[PDB]
Amino acid sequence: SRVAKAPVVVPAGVDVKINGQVITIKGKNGELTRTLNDAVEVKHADNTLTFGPRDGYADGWAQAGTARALLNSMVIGVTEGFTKKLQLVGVGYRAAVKGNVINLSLGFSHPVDHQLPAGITAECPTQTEIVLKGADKQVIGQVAADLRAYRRPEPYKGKGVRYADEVVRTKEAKKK
Amino acid sequence: MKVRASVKKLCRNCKIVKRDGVIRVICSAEPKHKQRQG
Amino acid sequence: AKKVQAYVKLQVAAGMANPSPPVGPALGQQGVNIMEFCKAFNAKTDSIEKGLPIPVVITVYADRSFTFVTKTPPAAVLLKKAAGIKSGSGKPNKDKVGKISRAQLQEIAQTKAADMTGADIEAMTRSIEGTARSMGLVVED
Amino acid sequence: MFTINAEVRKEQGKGASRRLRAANKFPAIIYGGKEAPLAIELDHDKVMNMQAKAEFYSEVLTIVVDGKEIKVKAQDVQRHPYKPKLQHIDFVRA
Amino acid sequence: MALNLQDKQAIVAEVSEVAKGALSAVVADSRGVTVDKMTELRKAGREAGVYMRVVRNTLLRRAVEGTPFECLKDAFVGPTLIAYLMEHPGAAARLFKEFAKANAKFEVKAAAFEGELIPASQIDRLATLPTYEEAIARLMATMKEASAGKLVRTLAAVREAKE
RNA sequence: AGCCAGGAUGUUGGCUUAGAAGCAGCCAUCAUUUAAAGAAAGCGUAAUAGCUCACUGGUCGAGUCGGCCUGCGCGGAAGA
Repeated sequence: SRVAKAPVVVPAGVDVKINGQVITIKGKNGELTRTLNDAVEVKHADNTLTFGPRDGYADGWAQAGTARALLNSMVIGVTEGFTKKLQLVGVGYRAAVKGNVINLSLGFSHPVDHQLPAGITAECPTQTEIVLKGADKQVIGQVAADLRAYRRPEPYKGKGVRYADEVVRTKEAKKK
Repeated sequence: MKVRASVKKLCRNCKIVKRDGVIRVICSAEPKHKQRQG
Repeated sequence: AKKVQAYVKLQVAAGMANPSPPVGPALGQQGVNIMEFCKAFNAKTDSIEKGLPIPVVITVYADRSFTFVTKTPPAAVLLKKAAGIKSGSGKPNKDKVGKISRAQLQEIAQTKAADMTGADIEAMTRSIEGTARSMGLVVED
Repeated sequence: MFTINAEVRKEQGKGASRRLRAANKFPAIIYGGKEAPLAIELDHDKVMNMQAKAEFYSEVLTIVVDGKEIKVKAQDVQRHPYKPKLQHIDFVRA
Repeated sequence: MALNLQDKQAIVAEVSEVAKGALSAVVADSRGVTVDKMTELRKAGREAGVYMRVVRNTLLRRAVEGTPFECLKDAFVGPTLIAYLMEHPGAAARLFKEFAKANAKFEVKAAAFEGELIPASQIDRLATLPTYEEAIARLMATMKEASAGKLVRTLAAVREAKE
């Protein structure tokens, strides 16, 4: 239903290596990328990718919508690639990136070097911001969550590693 | 959070999802509305 | 106009400008002096009379003092000088207190010329039609 | 609008009666006039709809036996002790 | 609200401002503020009034489909977000300016003035209307004929031709 | 359902009000501006607030909302 129904359209580029039940997309950037499916029969045909269920599967659609979804972010994956961005709040917090391993400093009694995964790179436009692009939505999302983890944002002064798409509650102390 | 025999959505931004065999309540506004088991 | 930059409205009476006991250190603190809020106020306040409410905006920038531009007063306070009793609410609609009709407060709905979102000169009469009912004052209209 | 059909009950006793409401049907009787009373079974979910409209007790009613129309009035209705469902309805050929 | 009984309402009722319509303007207001109603409604104070309405009814299917009162070429005239405006009393001048000299000052898009009824055409604003009751525009309009239009050239040979 | 916009003006409503200008408060909830905006939902004021809700417009375009009668399951559910 819906998201599933809705076609995916393979932009001018990406090859679409639909091999039986293993789909692979490669283009602009992004070292290919390919995932597996299950109760959804996908069809290339013309200039798009259609997603539907399969007889005898109550998962149908449900498994198909996530299908669309994934592939749809796989196209754009290699296409425009995927964004990111995080910003360190708090005096003494600093990012670095001196390779593909980010070196963070968060008020601990030690540095915190963090090695980037496979197809993911990052830059520190500022001593307190981190932008890491990649074609795999599922991994940038992670690497982000992971970096942040080292020092989430505490609800008092707000210090810590936040995104930008945050909200940061923040409240007052117990009165006197 | 708070584990009660009856979960119930209190707030308007309080959600109710079933992660695993467990019904829980995810209230985005107030953490105090975070609940498990039910 | 734009939206919001800096402005409020706290006062008791024009009979006594820049009150000392009332608001006190609560009459402007972001570019507002307390010994100057009586040199730009009474500059035109003493041009009509003293003893009626006078709220106003407070255009603030970052150049020492400030600048304001007030306008028509509330038609609720005019019930202590142009209507009846000294007070107002207190005894709401539990027993017919004072009583104002079609005649009274008539021209009090004529003082706010430019300040009346009631285009229809006639319809703009329905607006103040309540600035004398916040305490129960049946109209003999 | 009140028009409901049924079938001449082939049985009786609380037996058939409990088998009726069991299969989403229910007993009903039609008496009055110089005509001898008649046993009927109506489809519950249908008539449960009509009994809702406050009009079901005023504007005369009409029955259909093997397609023969009778028309009567909702004389007496037995409801269920604790659930919104019918038990049995009396009908008079008036 | 209400279905057809209410839908038909917003139609004819306001579509009367189309059959017997003075002027006509179609302006979208993406990102409109309250000043939007503190302007066309404010200028209604000491220079207008309840003689103007911009009832955002671009329901198209309601606004457009709801104009059997001859307004052809409009099967196109009713795109996306809209906020039609019409007049009953007064002339058919000014009005265009309330928009032309407002929306030109940011105040959200102005549908680039897609033009409306009266002559019944397309897009490309005019202004040969607001010049009305500004009769003095018909006064100097003679450019003194003999005078000015002369003292501007026939006597420009001295302050611009003696070399 | 998202997403895009607005939600004021009479009004700072007067009031037991130290100061309350919708919201610890009292009694009241009426009338314009409009497509819609309640003296009104919440966060929270030294107090205005900043900033978001009912409700209306736009985008998208086929279904969507919740009760009733029934069948089978989930949590509740810790011990030597």
